[PDB]
Amino acid sequence: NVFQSLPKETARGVDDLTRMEMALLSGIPEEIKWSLKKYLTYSNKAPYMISLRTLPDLLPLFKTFILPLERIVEGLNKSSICDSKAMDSLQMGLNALLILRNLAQDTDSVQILVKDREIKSFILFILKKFQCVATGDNKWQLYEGNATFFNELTHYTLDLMEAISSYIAPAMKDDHYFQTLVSILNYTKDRYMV
Amino acid sequence: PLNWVQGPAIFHMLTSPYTQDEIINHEMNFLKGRLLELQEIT
Amino acid sequence: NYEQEAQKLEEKALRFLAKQTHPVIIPSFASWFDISKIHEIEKRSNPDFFNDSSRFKTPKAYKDTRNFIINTYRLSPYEYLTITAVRRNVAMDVASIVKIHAFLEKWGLINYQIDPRTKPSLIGPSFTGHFQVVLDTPQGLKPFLPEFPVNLTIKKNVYDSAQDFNALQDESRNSRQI
Amino acid sequence: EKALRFLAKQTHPVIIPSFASWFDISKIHEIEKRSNPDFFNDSSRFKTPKAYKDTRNFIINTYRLSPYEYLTITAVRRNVAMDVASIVKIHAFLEKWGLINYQIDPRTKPSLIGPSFTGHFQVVLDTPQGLKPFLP
Amino acid sequence: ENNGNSVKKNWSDQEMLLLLEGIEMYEDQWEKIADHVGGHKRVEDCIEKFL
Amino acid sequence: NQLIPQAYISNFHNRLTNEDDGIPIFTMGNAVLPDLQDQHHNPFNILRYPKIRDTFINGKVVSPYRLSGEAIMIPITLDIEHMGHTIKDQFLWNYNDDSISPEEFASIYCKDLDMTSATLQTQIANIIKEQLKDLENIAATEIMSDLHVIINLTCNLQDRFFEDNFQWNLNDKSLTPERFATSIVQDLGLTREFIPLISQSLHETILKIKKDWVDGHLIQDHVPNDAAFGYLSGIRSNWCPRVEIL
Amino acid sequence: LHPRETLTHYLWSSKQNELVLQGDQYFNEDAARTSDIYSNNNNDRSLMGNISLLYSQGRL
Amino acid sequence: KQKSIRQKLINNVASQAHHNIPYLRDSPFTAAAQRSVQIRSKVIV
Amino acid sequence: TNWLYQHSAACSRFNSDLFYDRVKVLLVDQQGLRDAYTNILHIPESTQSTTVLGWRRSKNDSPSDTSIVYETVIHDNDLNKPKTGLSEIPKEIYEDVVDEDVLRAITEQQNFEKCNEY
Repeated sequence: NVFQSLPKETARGVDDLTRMEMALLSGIPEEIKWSLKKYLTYSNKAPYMISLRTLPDLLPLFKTFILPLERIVEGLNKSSICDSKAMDSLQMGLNALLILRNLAQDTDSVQILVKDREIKSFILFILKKFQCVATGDNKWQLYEGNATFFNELTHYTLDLMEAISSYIAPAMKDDHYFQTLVSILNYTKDRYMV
Repeated sequence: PLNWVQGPAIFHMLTSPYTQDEIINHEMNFLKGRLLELQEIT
Repeated sequence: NYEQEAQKLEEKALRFLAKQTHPVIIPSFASWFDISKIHEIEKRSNPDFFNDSSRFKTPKAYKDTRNFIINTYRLSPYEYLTITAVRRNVAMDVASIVKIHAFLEKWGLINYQIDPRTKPSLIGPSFTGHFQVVLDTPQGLKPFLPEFPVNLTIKKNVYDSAQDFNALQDESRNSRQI
Repeated sequence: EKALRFLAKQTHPVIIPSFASWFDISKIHEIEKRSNPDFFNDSSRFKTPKAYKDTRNFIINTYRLSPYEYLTITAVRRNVAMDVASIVKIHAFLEKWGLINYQIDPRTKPSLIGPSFTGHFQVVLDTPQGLKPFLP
Repeated sequence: ENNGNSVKKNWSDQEMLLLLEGIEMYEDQWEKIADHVGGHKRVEDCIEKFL
Repeated sequence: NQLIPQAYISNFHNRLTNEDDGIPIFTMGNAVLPDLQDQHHNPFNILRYPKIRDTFINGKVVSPYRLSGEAIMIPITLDIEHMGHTIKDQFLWNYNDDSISPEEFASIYCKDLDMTSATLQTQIANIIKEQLKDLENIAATEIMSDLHVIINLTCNLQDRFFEDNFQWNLNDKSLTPERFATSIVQDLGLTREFIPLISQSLHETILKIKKDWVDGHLIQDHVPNDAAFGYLSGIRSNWCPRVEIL
Repeated sequence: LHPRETLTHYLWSSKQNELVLQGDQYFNEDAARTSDIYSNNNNDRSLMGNISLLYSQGRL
Repeated sequence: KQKSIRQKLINNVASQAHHNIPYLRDSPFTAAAQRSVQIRSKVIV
Repeated sequence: TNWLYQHSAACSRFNSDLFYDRVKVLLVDQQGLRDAYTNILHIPESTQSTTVLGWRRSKNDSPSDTSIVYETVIHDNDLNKPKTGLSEIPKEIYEDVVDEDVLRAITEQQNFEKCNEY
């Protein structure tokens, strides 16, 4: 008689949003792989659900994948990725990049990304590393085996820069974003990038 | 504040290609297949 | 004597085993936990025992009431464990015992609301294998021996598939060969 | 002068391991002086080294009266007039080096009441697409 | 015969023909095939036997 | 199918008010439980035990409730009579910790009692906010100079009164009184319910010897009574604990 | 410059590319019409374990 | 009849081919392509 | 005289009496207890195998087999040396021990305590 009044909304375990949230919170990389695959699916299909305005404690959960990627860009001048595990942390940083790229076109999750003063320093580091190649600098001679990892990486960086450029509309005189991008504009042959 | 709400219909297609032109015809039928079922609720 | 003391230890280890009759379901994210050792997720979530700030907050006394809550939940799995049933038996402050009980309920290690009759089953790891947890000899069931590294398998158990592993069926369906 | 007749009459023979060969039944030396130094460096008017001497001699000699029984902390507290914060310090120290609880019956060591140990239990996972077993 | 058979994945010709009768009978409903074998065989084993 | 759910049974308030289980919270083979006996993997065999189908028939379905450098331990007594039955227990309180409010604890406490009357939650916490504020600077003392007092201790648990006598030095903090509470129960063979109650009745005894040191400042470190074997050489202990069944 | 961390990279990646190119071999015409895919291939383990999942969704 | 089931078995376990097979979902070209199809559109102004 | 023997024999009799008080009620009379707050059979921890070592992986003998063999096993090192822990002593304490073989004897029992894993 006590096993007929079960609540139907919780008879399946926990819900999928917490199941993705506890997956990144755990150290399980396949659950991290699964939840990031679900987060990118939900970013492309329903950005109102995982907006930073709705979920405020979603921004550091992606920062711990993208902030350790700066070393991989620093080591990208040579054959660095010998294993399938440093490749895996590289893919998790690139996966968390596109979820923040897809959620930066919502206009309520963008200012919260603007007020973070750490993504813009990461953006500047990627642009400065791209300024080694866009000028052709022998400083950080990009390894030719690591160019494809860097091509799609700077494609989503420009999309983040395109969305937050109106919030740094008080541009400075020596604006490092303005200075690098006019050096980048003298280099590419992509119609989309121009 | 908790609200146990139903999630949105996410267009997850069985065969998974990589070029976009094999997705839009099934996605346009998905948009017809989802908004018409959503219009009658209003 | 030696095989007799090995058989005497094995009989009294069978006498105190707490044989399993209910399966235990944990969520897929909370598989980082082990009974013997303290995980680093617990050392960053309840650090007051590991900071050694007060004398009443040690990693030993954390680990004791950690395993006490789970062992009193795993032996009565279908019953929702409460805080007041735990607080009357353990000697800690009310603030820290709420911290660990909420931490174990947040990860779903205790009090996991689920009905397993509405979910399918899988065969993830390999079929074959002689899966043995390696226990230690309980000090008290050791022989007297007034004056020998004998390991003994307590419970052998075969499972024709994972479906009888999840239902804890030990091919006892030959009796109920329906 | 008092423990000489007591050690001769009703004491069972001494069982002592190899790692406690530094131990001196007569006096103190640097191991006990650095392990629990509250009995030596004037922690109170109470914890004199002579009170440390009488208690560490009473603790080891009662175990000579019952070597196959665990000489517990509460039983020696019946006839040791010391702080219980100081009785535990000596009794854990001599048990640490295997003096007073080395070769006993393993079942007369007192253990706390409590629930059973669930480590050999069979656990299944709430995988988001099934109930696959937990087999590492 | 009406008695319960041996340990599974043996698939005697009574179990094989009663499986073969049901797919000619029903063409689906592997619950209705598994009891037609005798009910001591799982749904997950008859399809594993048929393929 | 044929699987029991992992939750939705909280038959605890009925065992709080079962009148055979020795619970002091409320007033108004041959084993009992198969925690050493297998059942050959048939769940109907657990219905033969009388305290288990008691939880299947009289059980309920619950919803799960969802939620500093030195701890100051203050034992808090809670004595509230409430519609015939009373509420009688004791618990320490980390006064330095404020992570849980006493109103949050009282809403937690009256849920496992299955009361949830919402005025017990006020009345429990108002007593807790009383007894924390009355003892806020009496358990934070800094006692030196080797007081070395003797302590008589009594513990009341369902006419099974425990009593001991021992010399306690409340100058060295090496011996935790909870650890001292555990060493008695391990050696005497008592149940786990005496682990909190001896420690909770000793911290109150400690803050009473702390009290006379800070309120009236009576030192009175004059011959803690012994039996001429240890500290004070009279001729060259006090007592031993016991659980008296009155 | 570095003979170490491009040959360890080579011995891993050429092993990885040997895995990826050898991921498509059990899907030929007469490789599936025979029964050396389903029978006794628990060393394979890849298919005939999904029948506990594909039937649970009605895929047959 | 078993041909139709084996048609429905092979074309259900192999039509994905990159969500369960680990060395294929940990390849560079597949993980980039599964990322590339999930790129949401850029909004103009 | 007859003070030091009479107190210590009373201590050994009380240690014998307290052992006879704790061994009967827990293990011999009803073989356990029962908690009042939760329906859990209480038990002494001395007969419970408190720790657990790693797993041991194997295979079943026949190829193309589906049988899962989950089991358990006890383990100890020689079952005769007790666990008087010298590993809970820092390495600086026993360095003014008067001998050198005792420093070996402390560390060997420490290494005996450190091979709890198999």
